[PDB]
Amino acid sequence: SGFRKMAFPSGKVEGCMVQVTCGTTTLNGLWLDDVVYCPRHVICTSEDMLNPNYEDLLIRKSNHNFLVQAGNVQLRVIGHSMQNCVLKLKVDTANPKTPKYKFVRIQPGQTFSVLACYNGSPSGVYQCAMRPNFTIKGSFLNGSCGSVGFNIDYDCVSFCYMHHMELPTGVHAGTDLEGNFYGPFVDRQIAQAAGTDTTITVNVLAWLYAAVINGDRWFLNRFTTTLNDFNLVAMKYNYEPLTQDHVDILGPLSAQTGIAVLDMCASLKELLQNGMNGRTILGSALLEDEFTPFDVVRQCSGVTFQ
Amino acid sequence: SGFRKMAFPSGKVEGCMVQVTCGTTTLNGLWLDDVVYCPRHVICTSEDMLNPNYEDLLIRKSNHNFLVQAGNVQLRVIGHSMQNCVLKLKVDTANPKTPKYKFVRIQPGQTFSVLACYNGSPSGVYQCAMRPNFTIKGSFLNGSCGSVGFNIDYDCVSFCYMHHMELPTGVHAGTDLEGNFYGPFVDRQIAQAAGTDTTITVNVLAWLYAAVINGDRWFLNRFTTTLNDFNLVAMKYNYEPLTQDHVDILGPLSAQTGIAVLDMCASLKELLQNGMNGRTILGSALLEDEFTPFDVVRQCSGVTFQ
Repeated sequence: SGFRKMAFPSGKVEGCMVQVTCGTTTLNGLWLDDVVYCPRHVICTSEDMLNPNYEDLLIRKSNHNFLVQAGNVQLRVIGHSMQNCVLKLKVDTANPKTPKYKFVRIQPGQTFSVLACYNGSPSGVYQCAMRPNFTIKGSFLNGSCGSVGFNIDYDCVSFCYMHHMELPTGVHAGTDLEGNFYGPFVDRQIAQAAGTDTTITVNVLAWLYAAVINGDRWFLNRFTTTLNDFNLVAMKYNYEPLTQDHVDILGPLSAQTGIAVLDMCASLKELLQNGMNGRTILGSALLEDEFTPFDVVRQCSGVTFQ
Repeated sequence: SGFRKMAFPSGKVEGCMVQVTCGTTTLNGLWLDDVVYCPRHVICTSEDMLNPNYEDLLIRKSNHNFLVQAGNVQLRVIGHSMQNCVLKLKVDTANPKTPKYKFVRIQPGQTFSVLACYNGSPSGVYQCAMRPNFTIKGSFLNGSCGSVGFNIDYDCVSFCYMHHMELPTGVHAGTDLEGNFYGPFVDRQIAQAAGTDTTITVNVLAWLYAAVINGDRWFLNRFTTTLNDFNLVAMKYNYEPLTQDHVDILGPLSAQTGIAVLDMCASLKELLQNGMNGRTILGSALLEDEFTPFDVVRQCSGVTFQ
């Protein structure tokens, strides 16, 4: 039992973390087969970030400029290509440690693991959620650009995130591995407003089921509410509106606990309206929304890999 | 920027995680060189846990009984030894993936990363702290015995925890890798009193420094207090008493922010007495004590390993 924020095992991804330097700006890259993926603003300086012409800037770049390091193996970069905001450096040798990998675009509210690296070296792994406004609340210093987010299923590593820049607001934005940004952000260092952020309701219910499985049960009332009536209260407190698809995916936790999804919604109504009254849930005084229904199931059943 | 609870990259440890079975009781083990470390109550049944004679039970065990699995490799167990609550198995093959590793006993208040495994396969990694009463609040289902906790410095993996059993109370207990328990616990499934738990004060100050480094500054008062006057207030709210060694190790965070440690203590005193008044710190309504000063330094400067 017990319930912690769990991150995927990071071994498969460490073997792909390289350092890429182009001039005086050095950030991380992801080395799969004979290609190294990194953010295209590696070819900018601080002063180039205001209004970069990435097409012309890349044209001034030569393969010799791209210092790619693997631990301290130096890789002869033999090509450069621009796919959206991502720079694919063709290299001499294929990475012998290449895992089975997919390139996946995720949805707001889904969670992934982030391997934080600086100068091509991994320093930490942590779980985070793609907020509904497509930002992440992250741990990225200057030089953790190119750090990737991934999920793990069976033998396959599912790459979904690459970090590019910190926003003025202190939040982070990035792309899929085809280089398309999540959200309305771009790779310039300019004023960039994120959306009004909302709370991932379906994650919150799944976290409440997790708390019932782990003993914390004080928030259970003998109420119930309609889905359409629950949303009236959801909007008011800036919660994402619950759908029937969100109810359906909560089914399995509703089965394990014998608490109908709407019953659990009725407790959340009580929670949004009355607060926590000084109590906690799994040792937290706020409602947590960084666990998917899938994550809780994998933690209350022991889902493994390999 | 941003400040998340981070775990060490788990690659070095994933490669030593095996499955160990003895009858119908199966848990995880740690394969370093030609020895596999696992908790000795693997040689027990459910009914053996009440009052086990581990010496006589092991004598009744033969190497043919110990089913060790590494991925899909079956390992010849060729010997058995009892070091305290840990059973050291000889095997045919040295682990080709053996990292640089240490066997370290840690102190209360220090933190480590745990690679959670079930049936010998790694499933998750998370950061956690050894409480002052020598328990951990962890994510351990049934079959997560033998899962280890570790720190990483430079190239070296510092093994400090093996999990053994869930207490009645819902918290977990374990040993160092020489098999001596942390805290007064034993590997019997009996009523076991935990200590009165305290909040790791020096961890809380380091997390407060982390908050100023990341912009959250509302809790800074222009007050101050003495170390002995702060400790009077520490006792009342069940905080560990701050020592001068604790002040000294906050020195570097005190330097980066220009807020004297006693000044930060005076902010925390005010925090204990009046609460948070509906505000948060790094997006949390409770005081966090699962970060050492060393952890905050490693995240506010970007310390790596490689």
